[PDB]
Order: sequence, then structure tokens, then C-alpha cells
Amino acid sequence: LKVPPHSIEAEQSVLGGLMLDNERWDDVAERVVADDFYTRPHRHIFTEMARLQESGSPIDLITLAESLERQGQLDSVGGFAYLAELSKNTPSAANISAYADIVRERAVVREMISVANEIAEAGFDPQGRTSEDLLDLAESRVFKIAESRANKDEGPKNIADVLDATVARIEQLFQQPHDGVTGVNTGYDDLNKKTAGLQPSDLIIVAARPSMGKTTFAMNLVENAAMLQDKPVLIFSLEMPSEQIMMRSLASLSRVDQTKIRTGQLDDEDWARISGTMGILLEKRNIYIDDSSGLTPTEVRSRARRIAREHGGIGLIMIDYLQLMRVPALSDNRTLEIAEISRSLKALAKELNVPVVALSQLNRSLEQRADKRPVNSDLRESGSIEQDADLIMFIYRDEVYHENSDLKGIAEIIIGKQRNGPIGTVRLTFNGQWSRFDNYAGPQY
Amino acid sequence: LKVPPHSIEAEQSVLGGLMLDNERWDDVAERVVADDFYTRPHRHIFTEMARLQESGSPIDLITLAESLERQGQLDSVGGFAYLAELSKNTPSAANISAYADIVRERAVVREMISVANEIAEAGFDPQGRTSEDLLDLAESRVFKIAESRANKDEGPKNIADVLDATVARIEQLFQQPHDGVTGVNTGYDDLNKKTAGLQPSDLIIVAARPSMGKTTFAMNLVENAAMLQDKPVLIFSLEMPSEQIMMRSLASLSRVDQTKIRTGQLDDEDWARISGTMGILLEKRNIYIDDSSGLTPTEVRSRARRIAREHGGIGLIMIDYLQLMRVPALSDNRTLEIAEISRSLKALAKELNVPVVALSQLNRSLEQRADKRPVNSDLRESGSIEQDADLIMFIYRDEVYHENSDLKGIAEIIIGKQRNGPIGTVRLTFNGQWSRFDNYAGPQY
Amino acid sequence: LKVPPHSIEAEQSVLGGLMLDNERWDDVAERVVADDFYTRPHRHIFTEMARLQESGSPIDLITLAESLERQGQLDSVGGFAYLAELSKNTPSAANISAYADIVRERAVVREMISVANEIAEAGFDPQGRTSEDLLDLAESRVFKIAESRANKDEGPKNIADVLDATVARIEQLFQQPHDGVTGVNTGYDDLNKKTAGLQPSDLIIVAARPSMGKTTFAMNLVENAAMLQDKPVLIFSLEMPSEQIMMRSLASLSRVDQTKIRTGQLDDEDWARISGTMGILLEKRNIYIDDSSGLTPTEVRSRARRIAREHGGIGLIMIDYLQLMRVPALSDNRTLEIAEISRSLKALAKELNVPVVALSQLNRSLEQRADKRPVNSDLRESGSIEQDADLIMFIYRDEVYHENSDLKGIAEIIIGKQRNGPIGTVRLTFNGQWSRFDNYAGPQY
Amino acid sequence: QLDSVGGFAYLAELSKNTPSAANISAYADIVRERAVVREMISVANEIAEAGFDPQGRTSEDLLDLAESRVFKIAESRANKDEGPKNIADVLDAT
Amino acid sequence: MKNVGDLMQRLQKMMPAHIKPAFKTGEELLAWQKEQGAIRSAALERENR
Ligand SMILES: [Mg+2]
Ligand SMILES: [Mg+2]
Ligand SMILES: [Mg+2]
Repeated sequence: LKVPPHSIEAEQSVLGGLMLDNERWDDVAERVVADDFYTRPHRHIFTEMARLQESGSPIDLITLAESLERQGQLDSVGGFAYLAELSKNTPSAANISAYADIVRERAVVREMISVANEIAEAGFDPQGRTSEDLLDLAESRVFKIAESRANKDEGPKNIADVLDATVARIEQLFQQPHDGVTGVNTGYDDLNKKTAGLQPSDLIIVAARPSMGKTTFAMNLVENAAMLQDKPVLIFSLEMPSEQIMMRSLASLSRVDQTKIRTGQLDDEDWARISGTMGILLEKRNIYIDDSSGLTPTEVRSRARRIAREHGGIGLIMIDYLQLMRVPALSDNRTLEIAEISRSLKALAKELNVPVVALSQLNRSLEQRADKRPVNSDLRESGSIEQDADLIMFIYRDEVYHENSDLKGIAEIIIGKQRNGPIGTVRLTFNGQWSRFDNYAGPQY
Repeated sequence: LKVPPHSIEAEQSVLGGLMLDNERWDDVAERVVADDFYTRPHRHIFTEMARLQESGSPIDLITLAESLERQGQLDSVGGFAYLAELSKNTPSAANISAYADIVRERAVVREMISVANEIAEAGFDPQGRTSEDLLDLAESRVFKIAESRANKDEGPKNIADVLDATVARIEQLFQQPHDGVTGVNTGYDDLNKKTAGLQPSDLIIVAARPSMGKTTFAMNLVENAAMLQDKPVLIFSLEMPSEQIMMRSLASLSRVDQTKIRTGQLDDEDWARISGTMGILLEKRNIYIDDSSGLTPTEVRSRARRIAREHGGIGLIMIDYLQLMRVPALSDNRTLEIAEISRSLKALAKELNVPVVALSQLNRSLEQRADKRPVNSDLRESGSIEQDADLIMFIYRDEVYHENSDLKGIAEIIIGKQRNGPIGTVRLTFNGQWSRFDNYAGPQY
Repeated sequence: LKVPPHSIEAEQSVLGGLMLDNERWDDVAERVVADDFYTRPHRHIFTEMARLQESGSPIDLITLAESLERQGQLDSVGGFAYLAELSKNTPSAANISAYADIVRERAVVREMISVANEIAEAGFDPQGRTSEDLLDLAESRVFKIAESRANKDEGPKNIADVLDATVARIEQLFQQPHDGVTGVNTGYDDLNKKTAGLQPSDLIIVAARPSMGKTTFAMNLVENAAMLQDKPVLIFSLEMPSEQIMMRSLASLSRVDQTKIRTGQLDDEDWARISGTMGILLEKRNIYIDDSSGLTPTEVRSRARRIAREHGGIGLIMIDYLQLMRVPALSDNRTLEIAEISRSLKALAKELNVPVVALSQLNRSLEQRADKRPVNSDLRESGSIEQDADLIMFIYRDEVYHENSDLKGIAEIIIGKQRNGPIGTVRLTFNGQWSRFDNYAGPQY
Repeated sequence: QLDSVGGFAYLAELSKNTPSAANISAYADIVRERAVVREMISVANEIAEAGFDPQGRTSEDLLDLAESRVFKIAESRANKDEGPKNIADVLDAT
Repeated sequence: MKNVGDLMQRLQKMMPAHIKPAFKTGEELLAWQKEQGAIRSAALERENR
């Protein structure tokens, strides 16, 4: 009436089938796994059989027995007489994979019972924390085993099928007549060329030394998006709070100094342009800023999936100074912490089908180099971020280092990696009085 | 040891607290729910009191009993004598919303037990169900529960709330028409221009080589904002004790050289200014100094929360040469140690909304350059202090290096970083015999 | 468990191969010898067939027996009934050279353990003997083993071998069609020389920095191999999905740019060249692609063998950015995890008798160095995969680093190791606007 | 964590008890004072039994251990005049 | 799901008639590719110089 169900007749039938069907090892391997059994003697038999079918092909009854014997383990798993009882029975030929399907299905049910029992016990006696992390633990186990199982459409496919999807993309792009912006527009027209817009399943990075324009540039990207893109955007301001971000953004959008907003020393034209940018931003309701500090990728995925289901689907994410992201499991090793972060953000971008602007600092290696243009290496930690990304674009503004420069008011965006587009060195104009980058219709580069 | 989790003293405690309090109801209503309880009589009491608080405002002992009678339910929820037990006990203090929140999340915990039971029920009872209708089903269950999430003070923060706060701050600033110093004053009228004062929550860093004047500069900032603001300032002199600091400060304010002070060889016009500055410093009672050596950030926090409690609220903090500050957990990896330190200081400034001065040092990377005018990369360790900061401002008085220099008595304050404002090069004048920096009326820099 | 190791299955298969093929005796004789075997009748048959293939050409079934009767040894090696089974078995294809080499290896091992026991006896049995004449015995024995070695290519050369090629120049060098290749044609004639093509039972490692073009190369290889062979090839793309891989490949072939493909700015003169190569890539159906994320080596094996059985036998395996491969057993220890995965891929290369393309990264140890032309150690994990691979080759395109260069458009393929030949350094040309390496027409290297 | 730290009624009993007055300073004083003594006798036991069990040790390398531990206690304790001093208390000593 | 016929038909739906590929085979492909490779290398080295 109540039990973790397991079909054991079908089980042993599959066993004896694998015994007296020595060709067919992979077909049942599509669905059966070593731990997938309900009973452990069968796990022993199957792991021996698998180890041999990798190396030693001919085994039905007896050479498997010798393999079991070479480590001195006769009768520890029942007995060879029982093994011959297995080989004798089940003369079935037609169906083994379906028996394997139902056995694995019952095993999945069984593991669901295991997980539910773990939840109930770790609701009764989970031994010490705040239950804010317990709700997250439930969601974590849930979505983890979701990702561990759900992908069973997976398999190598045919070019006559892959080209269908490829040509579908080429059709819907060749269909839609538009300029060379297949993605999210940045507003900067000389950067859309090297980028074709922030493509919808990537981990963009925007890095530079501390006071160079990371947050500034990134807010300008999301501003231009929100004004153009008619879908939400997220702003994970882990560093500094919303009430600075938004002054800075009002100035970016309306070209007035920050001082003349955090002082009230402003004139009618400025009052007006503020009213205008405000009355624009209110009507759309695009932006969603999180002013929380020490987030984890778990929480980022949670909040993003929340804004997704309700408000259509997001179109862009910005994450300020990535390195503040945490995962307390890996708090003893920092490089692996950043690696987990980067993988989580890439998987997020692949999940919701958006880009993920992810800022990052740089190390003090480019200081003892005399060029000061950052290279892809000079990223603050772990070097996975120079691998997991479809796009890096550093920033370099020469007037910070060179007062002898004739290149001031000019900030150039040193692309440093782009898997599906060109390297380059874009050039733009910096006016930090109102925290904006603008286009530089000037000489070439 | 193992039991369905539920708390009941908090339950009756909250209920009686509401019985003795008609004023404060909405705050608990924002957290607790009818179904939030374990036992049904108290569910009836809660929902009836809530219906009345919608309709009938006064509900302490008899209005609720009369209502529950109007629905004909006395003795179904215990009894009016039992309710007299509820109204008699729990006279507890304002710690009521704490009870509300904890019981809210206890309903969430009991929900977790129930939902794990539901999953285990679907598990034991497969009902001939497919794995693809099993996992995503039981996982969208927890997802649907996550959808509730009445903690609506986090990431899904629409823009209008941000702008509400921002306009509120701009009204805090424009409703008071004053000079262009929205922050702490320094006294240095040339510095407030590039700075707009020391902002209350930012982390300021003052940095120079060992005899360039940073303790002095910082003491002048604190002992000037002690004379202007009627609000306290702390001093964590981890490096030198009070009996040198205060001597130095008397010399600073009273402009008499320190050698005439301690040696006792000073004249009447000096003794007068000593009398005057002391009579000021004691007729304001505004300065606190902690001469402890190896302070961890928790100690710094506690010792600042105290003064932020007793003496109103504070207005400035100064920490001398933070590389003394410890956190013994991370004693092996110095870099992570300093990062913890800086993060703690920033968090403190954001917690109290008061400026943290945090003196730092510089590495010996200037000396092999022939310029010596420091940059952010010349900070002593970790590079976080050049990331978790909002105002670095160095000190470079040139006669230390170039003996034959036409800048003796000139100390320039190289603002090397500032988020919410410009960089530059302030000039001052160094008069060290009485340990002061003074303003400079001079040519165009 | 513990036994004298000797191959017997492949042994009899080689012997029956010599039976059913009088041609293949020369190169197999260059490796296997009568003393190279384990049991006696195999040695008898080998020495008989050696004496006869010297003089008596026809030996498959009968002339062996005839000579065996000439010397009068019937029923000494089994019998003609024992012999008939040998010609009966092993209908195998041309894969005999690898069998011969591994049996040579097994003979060398058998000699090694024999010598080990001899030395153990010599140590236990001094027989009134100084250890001088005992360690000298052991060392002379070891050198007599490793001296002969049947190997004359890894090391210096006597002048006889030098003058062979030197005088062969002056007479015989009309050999400029040196298409001497055994394995998968890489598609690069300047490269196919130094590598002798992909030997079909090895492990390839293609590695460089991210913006450098390695994935483009390891796509060009499978891209050519799909066309030249009529054999399937696999693509495990653990980084990015199929829809970008194929959009790259079409552009590599057709000689147009990805941009016009994903944009639609392309006229007849590109349309034709896309249609042609598309038609070619459909009319063979070789390539299979797997856009997984977190594969385990077990799944690599399973998904190579699901296809190795159906389609004859696969020709090439291509893994993308290896390090993503996990095994949840070693989810903590990274080093042994990587070493496990490397050994597993090498085991698969042995199993299916196919070449394994499996990429990797380079740590940031070259970027603190002006050379930047990588080496065997700059290999990002474990120092292990420089041992489990018969081939490594790295890349270097200087014009990512130096903008001033006169080495641009050019990309040397450093070969860092080979265990079946000499290393070298190819010099291709890179034109990433259509994502291709081309064979270079230029001066020396 | 319930019932590993006593009980729930056990917890409530402590609240029900001690309505005593503001002499919290002195109570916490003695409660702090006794534990350092407890640690002191603990260290005394450790030093003595370690003397019984040298483990490749000499007296020179042993009185050093004694000095080290005792003063590591003393310095870690002795700094109990700490705090942010009001300015009058500073200027008095100045 | 789809074959050469249906796929190339949907391809002609993108691009009009008389677009004949001028390869038709596996060897002329690589041959013309090497031709264009050397021709490109010519102007490439020219641009460098
Ligand atoms: Mg920033
Ligand atoms: Mg100092
Ligand atoms: Mg790649």
C-alpha cells in the first residue's frame, strides 16, 4: 500500500538480458545507471559487467564470475548460484529499454522520497541557522535536482537538424529588415559595430581601474536600453546605494552636474530637463535597482526570475563589482568562489536569454608596465572571467595617468576579447560632470 | 526531539499585546496572517480582530467577545474566561513586531513540513505518473510557494520608490538654502570646493608616506569639525596615545610650537591661547579618543555605537593607519584581512551615516619613479581600499625630497579618487611646528 | 590481479593476420620477434613463418604445415586441428600494426619483471660477493636492456644515418610530393608533415589563450575531416551551442563573414557559396554535435559509443574547453578530478581507436614574461595532462598583443610534444573575419 | 536546536526568575573575573602534565612555554582600562 | 524532420534562382580556397609592408 516502489521482476529481467545480450550495452545504458538500482547486489553485478564491457567484451555467465573472483568476493553479493539463476531466467528479447525506463522512473520517484524525507527531517532538526537560508535551501535543492535531471532531450544530433535551427535564426534575421544591430542597442553607434549589440545569451564584462567609468558606462548602457528597449532591466548595485545611482542617472540623461542636484543650485532650464527625464522614466517603469550588498548567485537568479515571470521577460542585467558576490560554501578559497560566480551568471544569461553586464576590477599589474592599457589578463581574480565571457571591454582614459596628454576628455573602450566579433579600440568622450560617455565624431583610430 | 514545529507562547503573547493595544495594529498586520497560526480558535480571534480593525476600531476585551458572539461562536474557540486568561497575561513591551515576524516565518516552516509531506505522498503514491510530470510538478510547487514572499523590501524595487527617496533627499537639501557644502565642513575653504565637504556615509582615506602630514591633516579635520559641528567625533589613535595627540591639537588650535609646550618654556601670550582653546574644548564636550592598539572592526563598531547612543549621534570618525586593525581569523592572508577591514569600515559609515576617515600608507613604489606624486596604486595593501572608498586624498609636500624646491611651506592635497566629484590638486601651507595645515592664498594651480 | 601480463587475443589475431596476408610481414616483423611472445606454440609458428617468408612466399594454411612436417614436429604445437582455429578466427581489418606494437610493449614488460626477479635473487644470493660486483651487475643489466631497445629515432644518430639522408639528397630527392600521412588529414599540408596526421589512437591537446583562435582551428579540423573521410566525427561543445558553431563553420568554408550571415547584407555572390557548401555538408551526414554543459567522462564514453556502433566507426572526437568536465565524486579536489578526466579520455582514445581533440587553457604565467610563446608547463592544472597525451600543440598570434607588428595575420602552431615523432613549429595565416586558418605561402621558419 | 540546550520551559524559567535591580555591572564583573582564573588553573595543569610528558623537550624549551602562555594571558587581560575617553579625562593627564 | 529537398527549397525562399554554387564537390572547394588564400596573402603582405 505504501513503499518506495521498485519493479524487481523487470529489474532482474534487464539483468539477465544484459547477460545473454552482450552486444547491447549502451541502449540500456541510456536509462540505467549503476546507482539506479533498488538493491545493491545488482549494483555489484552491473558495475562488474560495465567495467568488463569497457575492457573485456565476452562475458555472459562465467568470465564475469572470474572477474568477481579476482578480488576475492564470491558470495558477498548473494552467490554465483544465484547469478546462474539470473542468467537462466528471463528469455525476453523484444523489450529491455522499456523495463529500464520504468526501473529508472521508479528510481527517480525513490530519490524524490529521499529528498522529501531530507526536507522533513531538516525541518524537524536541521541544527542551527536563520530560516531565510532554509527557504533558499528548499529552492536550491529543488532547482538543483531540476537541473540535474530535466535535460533528457539531450543527445548528439544530425547536421540536417542543426542546420534547421541555424537557418531558422538566419531566416528570422534575414526576414526582419533592420540595420546591423541583432541584439540590445547600446546607444553608442561606434560600439554597436564591433558588437552588433549586447547579444542575448552572453556574459559581457566591463572592467577598468577604480575611478575610470565602469558604473558610469554601465548605467549609460542600461539607460539607453531602457529608453530604447521596451522591457525591464536590472541593476544589482552591490557597492553603493540607489540614491547615488539615480542622481547620477538623472544627470546622465539630462546633462546637468551632480553638484547642482545634491545642492539645489540649479536654473529653470535644468529644472525643466530634470522634469522631462523624470516624466519619461516614470511612464515606462523599466528599471529595477537592488540596493543589497552581499548577494549570492542564488539570490540573483531568484530576483531575476521574479522580475521575469511578472513583467514579461527581462532584457538586460547589470552587476556592479562582481567580486562582492558571495557563496559561503567556498569562502575559504576565493578563486573558486569567483569561478562559481561566473558560471552561475553565464548559466543565468543562458536561462533567461538575456545579456549580463558584469563589471569587474583589475589588479595592479598594469601599473608597472609603462603602457597602462589593460590586457585580458589583468582581471581581478580567478581568470575564469576571461574564459566564460563572450565579450570583454576594458576602459582607458589617458588623462588619469598623463597630464601631458593632448587626448583629454577622451575615453577609449579597449575591447580585449569577443568570441563572435572583432577586437578593437573604440573611442568615446568622457564628461564626468554629468556622468556620461558620448560618441566622438572625430579623427580615426 | 522530533515533532511538528510550532510555537504558541509567542502566539498568545501577540494576541494579548493586541488586546492591550489598539494603536499599533498595522505593523503586525503587515506580517501575520489568519492561516499563519497553528490552532483554529486563535485563527478565529485574529481574523475577527482584523475584520473589526477594518470596521470597528476599538477592540481590547469586550468588542471582540461581542463580535464573536454576533457570529454565534462563544465556547467554540475556548471561552470568554479563557480569553480572560489571554487578556490578563502578556503585558510585554514594544518587542511585538519581533514576535509577529518570527511567527510569520514559523508558518512558513510548518508549510515546509506540510509540503515535504505532500512530495513524499506523491512519491509513495506515484499514481502512474511520468517523471516529466513529476519533477517539474513538485518543483513548481516550491516555486509557487516562493512566489508568496511577503518580504517586499528587496530587489524588485521599482524605479518610482527610488525617485521618491531621491526627491526626498533633494528636498532635505533645497528646503534649506545654504552654501555649497552639503556635508561635514573641514575649515579649508579650498578643499570643500573639490569635495563639497566630507559626505556623511562615504569612507575617506588619507594617505602619505611616514612624515608627510596625514595624522596632522586628519586631526585638523576632526578638531575643526569639533569646533563647527555641535556633534561628536571619535579618534581611534591606534598608533600614538592621547597624551601626544592632544598636545599636538592644542598647538594646532592655539598656534604655539610644541617644543614650547612640553618643555614648559612658553610665554604669557601663549598661555592665554592655551587657556582659550581648553576653555572651548571643555565648554563643548565633543571629542573622544580611544588609544587601543589592535582593534578588530567589531570593537570599533561597538565603541562607536555606544557614543552614537549616549551622546546623541556622531558626525565623524577617524582611524589612524588601519593596517594595525586586525581580524585574527585571517591573520595568514593579509590581503583578505585588509579587505575585511575596509568592508567593515564602509559598512559602518553606511550604518551610522557618518564619515569614516581611515588613514593608510603607501608602498615604496614611488621612490623608483622620480615623480613621487602618489596614485591610487600606491596603497599599502590589498587594493580594496582603492575600491571600497569614495575619497582618497594624498599628501605630497615636496621639500622632503627636493631640498632645492620653491614650494617650502606648501603641501598639496592630491585628491586621487572621488566618486561623487572631481579629482584635482588642492594646495595648502604646512606649518609643522604647531602641527597645522592652513589655507593658501596664492597663484593659479 | 597478479599474473604475468601477456596479450593472447590480439596475439592469435596477428598470427591469423600473417596467415591470411603474405604481404603484411615486413613492418610487423620490424617490431615483433620470436622471443617477443609468451607461450611456446606461438613462438614456433612465428619462427616458422619468419623462415618461410624469407624464402617460402605462400604461407596461409598449408605451407606452414608442410615446413612443420619437413622438420617433423607434427602435434608438437597443438596440431592441424589446433591450427585451423587460427585461420578461422580474426577476420579483422587493417588494424594489426597497433596490435604488434602493444605485444612488443608487453614483451618488454615481461623482460622487465624477469630481470627484476633476477636482481632480487642476486641480492638475496651474494655467494661471498662484494656489493660492487652486484650493483655493477644490476646497472649493466639495466643498460643492456635500454641500450638495444629496437629504437633509433629519439636520440642522436651515427654518421651512417646522417649520410644516408645527405647523399640521398643529391641523388634521389625527387620526392617533393611528400604526402606521407597516416591518420586523419588535418587539412594543412605544412602541418601534416611534422605530425604525420592524427595517429588514430592518441590524445590531442589544442590550447592557447582565449582570443587566440584555438576553437576556430579545432573546428577547421573536423570541418575538413568530415569532407575528406566518409566517416563520422563528434563535437562535444561544452562552451557554446551548435547554432554558433555551425554559423562559424559555414563561414569558414564559404569564405564569407559571420556578420553578413547573422545580419543579411549578403548578395548572390555569397548566397551561391553558402548553398554549395551547405549541400556538401548535407550529402554526408558525418558530423554530430553535443551542446552540453557538465558532461562526465562516463557520458563521453557513452555518447561516443552510441554512435561508434551505428555508423561503422567514428573518426574524430572534439571536446571544447575540457576543464568544464566534472565528476561529482571528485567535486572537491580539482587536481585529481582533472587527472581522472584526462586518463578517461585517453582510455576512450585507446578504446574506440580514434583521435581525441580535447582543448585546454593556459594560466597567466606567460603574461609575466615577455616571450609569451607558451611551453609544456603553462597548462592550467595538475601538471598531469602533459603525460596522458601523445600530442600537445599550442598557438601564438602576436598581433593580439603587439599592435605594431609585422607578424600579423600569422599564427604559429607550436607543437610542444610528441611521443611518436619530432616536434616543430608551423606558421599558418589567420583571417578571423570568416574564422579560418589557411596554409601559408611565405618564407622559412 | 531545541532540547540540546535544556528545554523550552527551562528557557522560560530563567526569564521568570531574577527581577533584581541594576547591579548588573558587579555581577558581570565577577562572572568575567572567575573564568580567567579557571583558565589559569587549566594552564597550570597543562604545564605540569606536559612536564610529566616531555616529548623531546628540555627545561630551557619548557620555561619558555610557561613564560609564553602566562604572559599571553596577562597581556590579553591586562588591557582593561580601554575605552574612548572624554576629553576632560585626556586633558587631565596631558 | 527535414531533408535536402525541403531545406534547400526553404533556402531558395530566402535567395532567388540562378545562384548556382560553383563548387558541387569536395576537392574544388579546397582548391579554390587555397587559390583565394594565396591571393589574399599577396595583398596581406602588401598591406603589412
Ligand atoms: Mg563602480
Ligand atoms: Mg601618524
Ligand atoms: Mg572556445
